[PDB]
Order: sequence, then C-alpha cells, then structure tokens
Amino acid sequence: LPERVLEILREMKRERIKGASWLAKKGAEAFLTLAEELDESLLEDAIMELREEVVKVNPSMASLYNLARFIPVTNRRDILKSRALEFLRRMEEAKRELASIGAQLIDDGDVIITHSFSSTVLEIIRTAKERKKRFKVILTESSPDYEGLHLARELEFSGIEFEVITDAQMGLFCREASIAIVGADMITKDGYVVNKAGTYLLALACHENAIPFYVAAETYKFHPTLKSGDVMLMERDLIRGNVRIRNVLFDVTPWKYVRGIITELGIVIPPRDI
Amino acid sequence: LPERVLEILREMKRERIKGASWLAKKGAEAFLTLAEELDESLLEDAIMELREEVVKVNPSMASLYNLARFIPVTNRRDILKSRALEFLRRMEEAKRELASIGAQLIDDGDVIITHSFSSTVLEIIRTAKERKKRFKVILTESSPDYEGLHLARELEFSGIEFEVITDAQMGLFCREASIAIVGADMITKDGYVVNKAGTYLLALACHENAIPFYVAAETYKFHPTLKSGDVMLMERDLIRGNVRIRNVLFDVTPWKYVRGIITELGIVIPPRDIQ
Repeated sequence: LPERVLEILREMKRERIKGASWLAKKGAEAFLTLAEELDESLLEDAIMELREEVVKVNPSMASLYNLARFIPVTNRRDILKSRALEFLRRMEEAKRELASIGAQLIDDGDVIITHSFSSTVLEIIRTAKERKKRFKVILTESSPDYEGLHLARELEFSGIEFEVITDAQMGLFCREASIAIVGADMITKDGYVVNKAGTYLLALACHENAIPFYVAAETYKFHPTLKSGDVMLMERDLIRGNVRIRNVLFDVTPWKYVRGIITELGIVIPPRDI
Repeated sequence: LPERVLEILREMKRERIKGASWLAKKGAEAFLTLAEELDESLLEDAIMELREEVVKVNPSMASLYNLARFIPVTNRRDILKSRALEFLRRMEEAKRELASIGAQLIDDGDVIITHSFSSTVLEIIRTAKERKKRFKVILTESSPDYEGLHLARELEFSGIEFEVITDAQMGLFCREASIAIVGADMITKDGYVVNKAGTYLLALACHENAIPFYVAAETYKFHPTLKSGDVMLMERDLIRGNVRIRNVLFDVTPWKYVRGIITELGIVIPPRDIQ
C-alpha cells in the first residue's frame, strides 16, 4: 500500500476520541487516496489489501466492514473514488435524517443519560435544541481516553445544560434520567448492540429502574451476517501509573434491554425488525 | 477540641486510598488523643462533640457511627482510653476471623473479581493464598482516585496473580469470574450494602451472568437504625480537563443481588439474618 494510504490508516488507529462516524470517513479517504496514488494495473490487488486493513483498524465497527464491502474490486480509479464518495454522502444523509427522528423522540423536560461519544447522538441532541425543546444531559467521562469530556465541550459550545459523571456512577444516575440514548459501533444480525465498554452496565441499571433505553444507529452500522457470539471486541494497549491495565474498548448489550434502535428509516424494534 | 484531635480529623478527611477500616483506627486514635489532652471535668462534653465530628468525616461508613456509640460519655480518663483500645482490639480480631471464613469460601481455580479497595477483602485473598488455594483476581482501577491500583500493589507484594480493568469493563469481566467479593462501608438496617460507587453495577452484571456475589463486612460495619432510603452518599469535588465532574463516592446495592455477607461470626444471609 502507498505511503499516503498507510498514513491515513495510522491516523485511524491513533484516534481515541472521534467515533465510528469519523473513522468511516477516514476509511473512505483511504480508498480515495489509493485510487489517486496507484497505477490502475495494481489497483485490484491493492483494493483487496486495503479492504482487509480498514476492517482491522477496528473489527468492532460495522461501518468499516460495510465500507469495505461497498468498495468494488476494480481497475478503474474513477469508479473506486466514486464509490468511496458515494458511501460518504450516504453516511451524511443517514445521519441528518436519523438526528431528525431522534430529536422528535425527545420530550420537553427530558433528562437524557448517555455514555461515551457519538457524533450521531450529539446531532440528535443539537437538533432537539434547535427545535426549542428543553432538556438536560447526563454523560460519563468515559475511561480511559475520556471521549466523554469531548462531548461535554461540544454541549457546552452549544449552550446545552449537562452534568458529567464517572462511568462507575451510571447506576446512581440512570434513576435521575427520563431516557437513555447511546450510539452504536455495530448492530449484530441477531439484534445485539456493540458499543463502548460499559454501555451494557448502563443498560442493566436503566432496566432495573424502568428508564427507556434507546440506541442510535444508521443502517450502515448494521452488520449483515455477524451474530453476537462471534463479535470481536477490540482491545488497545493501556498503561497508566506504570501498571498494565486490560482495555477491551467495546462490549455487547442484549436487545432485551433496548427499547428501540433509532435509524434513518425510523425507530426499529430488535430483534424482529432485525 | 484539642489541636491534636482536630488534626487527626483532617487527616481522616483527606484520605482517599485506605477505606473504612483505616478511618476507624484514626477515629479511635482521636479518642485516645482526647484522653491525653483534657481534664476529667471537660471530658464528657468533648466526647459528645467528637462523637459527632467522627461521624461527620464520612456518614457513609457505619464503622464511624458504631465507634462513636462504643465510646461512653464518661469523665473517666482510664475508661475512655480502655474502650478506644478495646474497639481497636475487636476490629483486628474481627478482620482476622472474617478473613479465615472468607478464605474458606474461595476454591481452587477461582477467578475472583472485586471493585475498589477493602483491607478486609485483601486479607481474605491473602489468607486463601497462604492456604495454598490457586486463583486469579480481576480488579478495577476505581475512578477517580484509583484506590484499586493500591490493591494491585498489595497483591503484587503477596505474589498473587491479578488483572486490572477500568470500571466500565466490569460487565465484560463478571463473565470470566467464578465469584465476586467486595467490601462494604455500611450494611443498612434493611440489608442493603453501601459501598464504592459502581458496586451496584458489578452486582447487576454478576447476577445476570450467574456469578455468586459476596460482601465482606465485619459486624461493626452494620448500622443498627439507618435504612437504605435514608443513607447519605458522600461526595468530593472533581475536575478533569476543564470540566467539572459530579463525584458521588458511594452507592447502594439491594440485598437481592447479594449471596451473603461474610462476617467474623459467619456468613449471614440478607435481609432476614440482618436484625
């Protein structure tokens, strides 16, 4: 693979805050750069190679798997770039339509509890505010990279009322919330939700306290064939205080704890609506 | 109150690694100190005031409340001193006996998961290892003060195999565990367990995955009158980045997620045996 393609892949593997959305976009740019740098004579093999590499960046993200599958093995640069750009446009459209459907679900007076950082969830919240709905957000700092603090700074910029808590405090706070909205890295074929580690715990707490738990996920985050049991939960080396700490970054939440999945096509009920 | 006493009160207040047990000792030290600074005639009121200040250190720890009721309101220096030293003797004896019973519970091949730091849970683990039981421990770093790393340092000192995880990973790992053992800052009158924030989540995940959840709590950690709904959960200020973070340090776990409470008198079953 060309140097510029490898740079983008390293930039992707290096990301700790931005979520699936940003990562998928970078994956697309990786294919664009490939078509712009290689000879149409080596393109087909290079594409298969890049397909494998993009998915390996984070096997817990269905968006990367769907992106790779969407890209054809072609010897034509223009077709390769066109498919990559088309996938991006589809992502953007899916996100804004989902945000609209999500903002509609939110009620005035709501106290929304969420976890980790999701570009889609942030847009749902910003759209709700734009529509003049009053509400408050409870979010977690999200260890170990604290992508949650990024969400906090975004909500602050938008003038939205929020409260930050530690991950361990989710049980104490689901109670004060009227609804839970989290994002997703993958929706399995059998309807389970793969998302940031700890999402499962929030789901359990919210169920015991009767707080509707919703998941926001564009259809490009749905894996067409992988079932919950075979999901690969990516792990990243973590050292703090000179001590090695296990760091499985993603978890799995059973559908029985999920009210519904907010998609660009409407709110779907797992697992029957698949 | 005397300066020496007021200084111990401060020392207890800014402690965040060592838990209940340690605070209980400092509380006793406060009363022992009071007995060396005041005259018999001012002793009774001073004890009344210290009783209150000691409990204020952390209303989430029943050990402080029980320590306060153990120390009599008397004008007898020798009595005050004697009672404080007896409380200390009882704590040590309680911890040792509870450890022996807890270790007995552990089995070869266990993968024990725990949360936060508890000197009692630590002694249970050490006693089990000393009796040649083979096992591994999964523990959380415990945000935001990371007292969990203190546990890791101690387990390393003892040659015990362990793995550290972040609090949010507790659900992914109850799965690997065969048993869970956590400490407690208080066992309410109705059988609920007050402990480091996050214990409740561990309890929920382990119940979902059929992993026996045990709580280690000496009898002096049982509060005689406070019910779960009236518990005060202490909070400290916290800031990371330029963001203020809510930091409620303790939570409440219903008894229905607890297999049993390991005491120095044996393993009790909440809430029925908690009377």
